[PDB]
Amino acid sequence: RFHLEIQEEETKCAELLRSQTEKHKACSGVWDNITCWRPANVGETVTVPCPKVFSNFYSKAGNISKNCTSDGWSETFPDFVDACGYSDPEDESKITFYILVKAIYTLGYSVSLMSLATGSIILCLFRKLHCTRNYIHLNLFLSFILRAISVLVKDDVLYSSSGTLHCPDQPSSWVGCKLSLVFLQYCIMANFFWLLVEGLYLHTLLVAMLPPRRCFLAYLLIGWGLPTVCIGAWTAARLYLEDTGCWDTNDHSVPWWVIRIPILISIIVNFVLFISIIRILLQKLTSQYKRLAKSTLLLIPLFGVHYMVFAVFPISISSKYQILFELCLGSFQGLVVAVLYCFLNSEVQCELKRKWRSR
Amino acid sequence: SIAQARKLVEQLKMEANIDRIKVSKAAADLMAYCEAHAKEDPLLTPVPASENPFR
Amino acid sequence: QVQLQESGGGLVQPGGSLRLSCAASGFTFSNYKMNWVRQAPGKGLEWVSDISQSGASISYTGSVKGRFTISRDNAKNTLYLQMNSLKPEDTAVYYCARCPAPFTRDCFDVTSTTYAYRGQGTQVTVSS
Amino acid sequence: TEDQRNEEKAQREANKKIEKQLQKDKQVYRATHRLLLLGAGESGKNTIVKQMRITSGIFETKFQVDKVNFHMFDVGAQRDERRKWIQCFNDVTAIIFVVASSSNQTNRLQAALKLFDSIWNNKWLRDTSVILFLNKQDLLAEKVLAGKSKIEDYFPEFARYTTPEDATPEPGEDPRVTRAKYFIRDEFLRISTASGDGRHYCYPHFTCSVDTENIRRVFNDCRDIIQRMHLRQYELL
Amino acid sequence: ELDQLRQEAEQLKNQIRDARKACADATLSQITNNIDPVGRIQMRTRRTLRGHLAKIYAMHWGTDSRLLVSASQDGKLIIWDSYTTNKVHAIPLRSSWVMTCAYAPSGNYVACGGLDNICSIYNLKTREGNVRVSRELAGHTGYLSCCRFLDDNQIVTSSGDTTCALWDIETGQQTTTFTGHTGDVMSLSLAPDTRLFVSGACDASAKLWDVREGMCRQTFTGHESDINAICFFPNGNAFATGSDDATCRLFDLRADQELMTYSHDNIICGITSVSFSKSGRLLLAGYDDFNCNVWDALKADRAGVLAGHDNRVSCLGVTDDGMAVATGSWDSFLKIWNGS
Amino acid sequence: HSDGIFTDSYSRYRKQMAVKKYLAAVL
Repeated sequence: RFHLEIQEEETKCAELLRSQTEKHKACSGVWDNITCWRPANVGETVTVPCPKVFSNFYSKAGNISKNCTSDGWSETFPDFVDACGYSDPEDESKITFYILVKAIYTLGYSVSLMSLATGSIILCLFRKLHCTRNYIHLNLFLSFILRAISVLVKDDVLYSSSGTLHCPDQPSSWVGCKLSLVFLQYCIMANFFWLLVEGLYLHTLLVAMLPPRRCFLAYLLIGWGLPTVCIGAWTAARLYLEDTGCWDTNDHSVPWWVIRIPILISIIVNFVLFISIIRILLQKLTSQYKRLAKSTLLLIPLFGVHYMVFAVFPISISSKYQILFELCLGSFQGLVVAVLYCFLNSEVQCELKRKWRSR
Repeated sequence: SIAQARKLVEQLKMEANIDRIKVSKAAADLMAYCEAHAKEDPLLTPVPASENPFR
Repeated sequence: QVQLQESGGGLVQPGGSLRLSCAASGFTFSNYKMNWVRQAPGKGLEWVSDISQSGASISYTGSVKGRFTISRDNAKNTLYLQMNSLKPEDTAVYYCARCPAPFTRDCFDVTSTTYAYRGQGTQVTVSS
Repeated sequence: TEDQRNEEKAQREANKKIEKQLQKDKQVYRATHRLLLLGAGESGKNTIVKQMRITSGIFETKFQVDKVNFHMFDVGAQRDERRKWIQCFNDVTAIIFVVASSSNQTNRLQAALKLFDSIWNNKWLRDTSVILFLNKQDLLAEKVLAGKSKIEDYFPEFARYTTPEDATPEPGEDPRVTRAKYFIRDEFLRISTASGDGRHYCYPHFTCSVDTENIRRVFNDCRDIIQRMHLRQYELL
Repeated sequence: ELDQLRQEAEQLKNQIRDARKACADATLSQITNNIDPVGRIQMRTRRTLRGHLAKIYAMHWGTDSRLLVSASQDGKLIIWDSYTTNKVHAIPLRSSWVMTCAYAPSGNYVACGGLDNICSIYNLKTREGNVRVSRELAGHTGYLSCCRFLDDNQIVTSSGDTTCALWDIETGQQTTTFTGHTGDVMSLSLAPDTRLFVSGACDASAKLWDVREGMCRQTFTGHESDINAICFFPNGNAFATGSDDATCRLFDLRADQELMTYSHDNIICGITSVSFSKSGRLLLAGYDDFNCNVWDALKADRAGVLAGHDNRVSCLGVTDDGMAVATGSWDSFLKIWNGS
Repeated sequence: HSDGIFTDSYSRYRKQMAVKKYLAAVL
């Protein structure tokens, strides 16, 4: 795919100069200027930009034109760099930035996986902890694990520099990379929906005096089934609409809003639930500000209100700082959720101490 | 008042007239029972797995 | 058997001086809090003043504070209640009440007719 | 051994029937709130329970408020000793404590204050909240007018007490009765805060034993107790 | 009048205490040098019986070491099966608060008793399938604390109004009433020959009774605080009490002295339930320091910790065969132990 | 989500590097 985008354009005009060679055109459609021209008489020339196989911005939408002579296309009046060249001088710093961010977030997700591998099993293995709250926490930890695995496996099918980069024409590798991308999107959605139900549980235990017994199945529904539907509302809205290559690029608007809205709604509703719970705690504590600040700091990572900022705010701020905020700082959420809900939780340490004393 | 004191006095009256036995003589049976039931108590001896219903 | 003994008393003029001494045996004296419960004639059992294991917290009934004081001394295995600056409205039988629960500051039964860990007390009469 | 498989299956049928019978009472037991009603006999305790209505050891009292069920276990014909049958009252949602402010043969506030002191510091009651009902508050209006009453002598600390500014008394009464009223609540709150455990809290209230707001106050304080208990295991409190 | 009677009572008390001091010759520890320690008894949970909503405050074993009944304060009475952890009956109660149960020696009747001051009797004959309350036994003014069956037709109940009855399930009337305590009777255990039964009261005093005449025979005052639990030695000639003063003590019905007491420095909390084993060598003792315990009747030294609970342990009954050891905490969970 | 944005940017830059190398080899 990296250098395999030139073969299909060669094949699609390979049938040229076979049946049309009977007419002795002045300028035959030779393979010149890495544009497959067509035979034509004197005076026939069409100005064309960079090939649509690239179709990049290039900071200029130039055109390429030639002249027809007896021998053929004698010369090309404009140059490719002059007409639609890349004209990008900041690549030497962009490479450093991209590799730095990639390394930072891959190590962050790796250490998050290492922490939550223990975080989930500690909740699962102990019978005394089996309540609805710990089940929701176990589901949230599993969702972090799924997101981390999906993101760490996306890079292998997309950024594997260890290969020979021959890229065979077989589409099975394309189907594999599409599967990995769909897995990543599903894991991201299921991660942003297992923070919503955290707010739902905390705001249901504090208002409703009768928590229904059948709400655990509903919570599992929103946690897992709804992101599955959202993926279905994306792949089926992208498979035959934007039938592009390996769908890491999100150029079109339709396959991007349909996947951002189920994120923004969750973020907004979780934020409003967070402020409601802060109001409830404040009215509890009104009859000290140190413990209020402590509770707010302890509760910010669980609700995932980090995504509140730099999302409602315009993305026109260099479109780069939010990458640092989320993939570098926010990506450490798994580190700051297992530590203060499975590592420094009093009700779990109270039995880790007796486990450590018993053996 | 007077009835309660009379009841207490009569209750304490018979408590002074009881059999007197040395502590060693009475205690000699406590470990005698244990040594008589030493090899039969499942919690003392290692219970066989075959005859243990909690296997 | 848990036992309590009390002494002191005798006729004293109002505004006089007196002292009440409490002797205990059959148990360790440090563990239990000790307080004084006086019953006036024809009245229910009233509570006066308590001292904890060491003596860190001392409290009084309002009608008694300002004139009486308490003391605890584990080494002598006794309890003290100084009873000076009398009033003609507190002539009563005194019971050096013990609380049953050891190693804790919370215990219920102190002022009841059916309680067991209380002494016969001593009569304190104040008159002109 | 083919004669045991049928009996084993029958025993499994009995066991599964019994677990079915128990999983339905799961929700029944977890739905109701157990409230232990307690206090001195000479108070308006019987009046309070009779309002809640509108030989055995424990007198049951079931009532619904906002479609939540309350079991109020008024203690019936029992002895004065409370050391033992209170130990089993540690799963109750709250301990309603009805105390009369009758500052007269013998003082009632000192004995009740001591009883609350014993309740507060108990080892098994360190997690059960207490709801204080200061009854007979209107009687203080007619009791402070005697001049040399029983409110200033048996509690000399009231002689130099300044009413809190943040406390707004019930309008229509002189500040003197408000002082004498808030004094008792201060006396109780001194201990209710001096413990410092932080796992259970008191709730002071004033009531005249004849009004509908007693049940509403009980329900509101029970809801508050439940809310704080839920916040507890989240380390938010 | 009162002074003369008080002086007579105190003189009799002096004589009794002097006589008790006369009976003392040597401590039980000295003559038990040859008694080897039983060693660290590593006991592990073989089965665990989920199914109780709220705390289990009492439980009883059947007379075949197979069925055990477990009272709970949720308003249930479950008849387990220790072999397969199956529930064969789940009979509910009309009073939420249950403070004691009993399984009839014939295995046909069950009892219960709590703050309702009524000792319901449940009939497991089941000629119609559904169990019935065969008889409700009323007449107590305090609160029932422990009821045990003498036989199929005699049930003795302990109440908190300083009174032990002895009922008759055929007619439902007290044959005889035992008075003489001062505080709250809260634990009694029948003799192996079912002739006499001890009765500890919250005034720190035990009093051997009798079921034929109805008069106290011996009395004991060794504890410094309210008594909590009591049983008999398998021989029936000794019994160990445990009280809230963080001590355990042992008695004899003829020596009338504290034969050998058990304590340690690190215990500062009382004891909730007590039981022996059939060799008279393992005093199992459920403490309120969130774990059960075991002591030796002849060593007074540590031999094992049954730490598996999350609250107090209010019930601890070794089985008749000696094979297993049930236990039940306020954590609403019940366990079975068997040393292996 | 931000991860899609970073992946889009990195993919576009990788394609840019590839096309630059291809024209460098050609031109």
